[PDB]
Amino acid sequence: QVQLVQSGAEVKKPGASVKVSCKASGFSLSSYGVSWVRQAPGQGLEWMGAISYDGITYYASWAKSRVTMTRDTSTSTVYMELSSLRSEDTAVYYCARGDYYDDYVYVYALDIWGQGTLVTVSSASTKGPSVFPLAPCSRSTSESTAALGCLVKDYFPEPVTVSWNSGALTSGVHTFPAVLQSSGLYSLSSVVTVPSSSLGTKTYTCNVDHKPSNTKVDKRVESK
Amino acid sequence: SCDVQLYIKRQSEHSILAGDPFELECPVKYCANRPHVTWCKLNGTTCVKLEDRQTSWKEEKNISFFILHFEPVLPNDNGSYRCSANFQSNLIESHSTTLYV
Amino acid sequence: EIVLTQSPGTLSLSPGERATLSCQASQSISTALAWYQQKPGQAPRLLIYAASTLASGIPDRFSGSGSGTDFTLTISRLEPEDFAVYYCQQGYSSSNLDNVFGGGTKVEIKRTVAAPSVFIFPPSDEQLKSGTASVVCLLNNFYPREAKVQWKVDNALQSGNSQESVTEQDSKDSTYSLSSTLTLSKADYEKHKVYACEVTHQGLSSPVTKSFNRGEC
Repeated sequence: QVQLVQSGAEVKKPGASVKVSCKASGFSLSSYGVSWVRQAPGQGLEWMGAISYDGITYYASWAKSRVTMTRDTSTSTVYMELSSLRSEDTAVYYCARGDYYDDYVYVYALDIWGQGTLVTVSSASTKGPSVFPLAPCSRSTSESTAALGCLVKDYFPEPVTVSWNSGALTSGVHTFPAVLQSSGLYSLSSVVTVPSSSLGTKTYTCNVDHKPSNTKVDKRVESK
Repeated sequence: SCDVQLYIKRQSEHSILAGDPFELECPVKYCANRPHVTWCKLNGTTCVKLEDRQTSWKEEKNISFFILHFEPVLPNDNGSYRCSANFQSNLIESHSTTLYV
Repeated sequence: EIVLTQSPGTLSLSPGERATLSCQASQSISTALAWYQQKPGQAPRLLIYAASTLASGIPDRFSGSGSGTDFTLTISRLEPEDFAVYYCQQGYSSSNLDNVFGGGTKVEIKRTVAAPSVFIFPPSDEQLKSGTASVVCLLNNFYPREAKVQWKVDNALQSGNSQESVTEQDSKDSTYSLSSTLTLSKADYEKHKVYACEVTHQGLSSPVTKSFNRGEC
C-alpha cells in the first residue's frame, strides 16, 4: 500500500555525520513533500525541515547549519544528513509525507509517517549489559505478595528487551524506561510481583536481549 | 478583516513562444492595506528572488492580482516560478507555476 | 515567528467523558492546522487536517474547530485507545522557524487515588565484586503520577546520586510504577549500615520508609 520505510538504527560518535533514508511506496515523490521530525527520549516533536513536491528545501532555524535534505525521484527515496553530531542529537528521526491537500493554497499536513529511525550519538562504544538480581534483604511473613527483579546495568546503545520465564510470566511485570548515566551507559530495572507462597516452589528468571551487542542473558532471581 | 492569501493553482502551466510578451499572475487576497508581494524562480532546492522587474497590481472584485511582466519573453526564462508574501514577519508562499518556452 | 502553544499540559479524564484540547498560534495561520495522536513507542498519527477535516479511517468522535490563532480538538466519547499524547502542527509557513509543532498535551485516565507498595532491593554479591553498589526502590501501582522518593544513608538524606524511571499508565488498572536507583562505590556502601527509601504519596496518610541494614541480609 501507501507506505514510508526508513533505514536501520545508527550509532554515532560526536562530530560525525548520519544519513537517514526514507523509501516511498504506493505513491509519487514528485507530487508530495517529505518532512523530517525528530523526538528525544520522553520529549516532544521537533521539526527539522522538509523538501516539498517542487524540490524546495526548508530547514528549522536551529538545523539550517548542519542539516541537508535530498530526494532521488527515480529511486523514490528521500534523505536527511545531519552533520557534526552532538550527544543532544540522540533521538528517533521520522520522515512524514506532506500532503498539500489544497489546490490553490500552499498548505500541508503529514498523513503517512515512517516507522522511525533511532540515531544514538555518544563517545561510548557497544557494550552488552551486566544483569544483577533484585531480591529484597527481607520480607514480612504476613505479606501475600513479594517483589523481585533484574538490574540491566551499563549497556550501550538502546534498546534491550526483558521478559520473565521466556514470556510466560507477564502479569505484574514492570519493565522501566532506561536511564542514561553520567558514564554514558544505559541502565534499567524490570520487576515482577508474585505470590510469596510461590517463592520456594516457583523459579523466576528474566531473559535479557541486547541485539546491538549480540547479548542474551538469563538471570535467575532467588529469595535469600 | 481577513488573512492575506496567495491563490496560484497547483500544476499551473503556460506554454509560450520566445519574442512574444507575457504577464504571469499571482492572485492575492487582502482585506487590510495591500500586502507586500514578491516573485522568485525555482533553482534546485531554493527559490531565487527576482530583482528589478516590471510588476503591476490589477484590482478586481473580491480578488486582486500581482503580475510579473515579460517584455518580451526570452528562451532563458523556461522554469517554475512562485510569488511570496512577507507581512506579519514571516514568508508565505504560493503554489509554483511552470513556464514552457 | 509562529509559535504554537498547547494547553493544558496534561488532562486527567475518565473514560466515556469529553476532552477539550487547546492550541493557540502567536500570529494567524488561517486553517493550516493539523492534529496528531501519538501512543507510546509508536509514530504520530494524523487525526484532523485543515483545522476541521477528518483524515483517512479516523473515527467521528474526533472533531476539530477554529481559524487564525484559536484551535480546538474535541474527543466527545473518550475510549481507552484515545489515552495518548496529542500535537498540533501548522502547515501555514516554513521559513525561519524553530518548530511547526506545539508542545503537546497528554490525555491520561482519572481514577481513584492508589497508594504504592514500596519495596527495597539491596545490591547483589555479583555487582559488589565489581566495586559498585546499586540500591533500588520500587513504588508499585500508584495513582496519581506524583510521588516523592527520598534516599537516606544512616538517616542522612542523599542528593544527586540517584535516578528514577516511571512506567506508562497500566492498561488494566491505570496506575504508574516507579523505580529509583541509588548508586555508590563498594567503599562508600561499606562505610554505612542503614539504607532506606522514604516515600510520600497522596494515597499515603504518612510517608512510608522501607529499609535494610547492610550485611544483615
